[PDB]
Amino acid sequence: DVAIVKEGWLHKRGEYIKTWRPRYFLLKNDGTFIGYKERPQDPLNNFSVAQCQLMKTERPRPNTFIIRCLQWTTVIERTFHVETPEEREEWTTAIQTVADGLKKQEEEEMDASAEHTDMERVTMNEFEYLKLLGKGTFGKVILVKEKATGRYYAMKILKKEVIVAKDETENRVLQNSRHPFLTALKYSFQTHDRLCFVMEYANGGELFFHLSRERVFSEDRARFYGAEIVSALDYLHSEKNVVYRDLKLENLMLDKDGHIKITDFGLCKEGTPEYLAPEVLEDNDYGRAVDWWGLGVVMYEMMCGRLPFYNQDHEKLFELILMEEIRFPRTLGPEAKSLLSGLLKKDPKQRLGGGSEDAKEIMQHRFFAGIVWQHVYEKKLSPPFKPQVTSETDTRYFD
Amino acid sequence: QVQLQESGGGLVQAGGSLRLSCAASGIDVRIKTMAWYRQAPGKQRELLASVLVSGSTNYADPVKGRFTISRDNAKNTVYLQMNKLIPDDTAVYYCNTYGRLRRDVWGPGTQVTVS
Ligand SMILES: *Cc1ccc(CCNCc2ccc(-n3c(-c4cccnc4N)nc4ccc(-c5ccccc5)nc43)cc2)cc1O
Repeated sequence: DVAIVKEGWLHKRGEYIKTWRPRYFLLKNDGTFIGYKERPQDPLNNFSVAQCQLMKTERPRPNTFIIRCLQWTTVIERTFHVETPEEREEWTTAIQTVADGLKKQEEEEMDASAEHTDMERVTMNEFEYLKLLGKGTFGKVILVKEKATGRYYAMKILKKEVIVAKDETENRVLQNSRHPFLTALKYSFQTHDRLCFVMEYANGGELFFHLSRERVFSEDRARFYGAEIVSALDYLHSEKNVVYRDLKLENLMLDKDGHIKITDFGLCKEGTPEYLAPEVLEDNDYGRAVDWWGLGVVMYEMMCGRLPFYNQDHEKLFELILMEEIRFPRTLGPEAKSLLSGLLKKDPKQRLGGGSEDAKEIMQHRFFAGIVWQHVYEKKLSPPFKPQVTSETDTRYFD
Repeated sequence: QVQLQESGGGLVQAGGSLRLSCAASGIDVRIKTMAWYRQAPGKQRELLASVLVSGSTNYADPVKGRFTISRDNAKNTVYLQMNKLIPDDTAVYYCNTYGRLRRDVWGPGTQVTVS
């Protein structure tokens, strides 16, 4: 059993919309720090404060505090505000105290759980820089070539100081997910002032630009990609207890054989508004179901050739997402319609995958009948499209 | 002052013997896998011996039979007993727990030179 350590009202800055929203927050001794639209009447690692760095600031609002987290390879920040500096002090103190208690118990246990783990490869010059893939608040993602092997990777280069809080996340390659369609970490190293993550880069091209070229995917082809995405998100949800939050078509790549890769290239933005779930827009509470919304948008895009909700004006886009009922092309069939309307329920509690069953609900949906999920996981499904690359070093889809 | 402290070093003649002692101040060696290390003027730091919480011991090849790792829970101290010493054993010796090891935290070490 987990104990509420401290609870109360806080103003929370929106993570996409940047208004201030009063929310009722519980800090628990397992490290969870979670906000609610109302004091709940009765656990995702996304909400953990363990391993955080705590900042006190006075901009844009007085008495604000920032929790900053490295989650896998991405820096995440949550910003809060209270009325009085005395209140801020009690909150930051409770948060620190909970975390310290987590560190102190982890290290005692692992100190005894040590079995010739008491033993004592790569640097920047090993790599050729090729292409900026993204920039963000605290770093950048670049396409590199490993000079010794000719192999291509994405390298994520982050400012060491925003992550580490006077001490110091290097054996992370040992915590790799055992899932084929997630992006695996190959190396992680640090420089004097940077922390670098070298991760796989699929060379079968961007699904965004395969879909653009082809206009639409058949229901069978979208079934294939959807099944692979579902397998990966099921793994994240149930083996890692984390939500992705970032499912969009541009984050989907194909490997040389045609299997999905979900990318891990996100950097801090302190946008793609068309993929945001309604509860994320309203900064209501969110959990595993936000990923099933994204699945719904991505597969609507695959089978219909356009977004379920779009407007060039972001404000009417948000209203469409929040308010408008989904329309389908007339040539779409009823198993696809049922899946998509279920994944795009606006109420996360009514959405397919939004119950205790999580991904099993989707896995059991009519649209996926006949899919052998063990074969999906094992890459025994035969891809409907093989990209035009010779080996894992044919740069067809970059150059 | 939470810290690990090594002593017992000095000059020894090859084929000699020495007992190194690691005095823990603010830590409990009972609850922690303890280990011994050494580092020579150009080499990497070397895992030498570890004593599990159970008392199980294990050694790296260059040392088995010759050195013995021992925990003494009553004194909160660990020991390296070094016998049949070799010039290639000359180095600075450290003792550590798992947590301090991965955070690169070290006591002062003790120098052992043999020829
Ligand atoms: C503005 C804004 C808002 C919100 C976000 C969140 C973006 N997170 C993207 C994300 C989430 C999870 C992971 N992830 C993977 C993963 C996912 C997809 C593909 N490859 C891989 N490897 N694997 C893990 C393991 C652990 C964790 C983790 C999460 C939370 C806490 C602790 C650990 N996450 C992943 C990757 C990317 C971003 C933004 O900018």
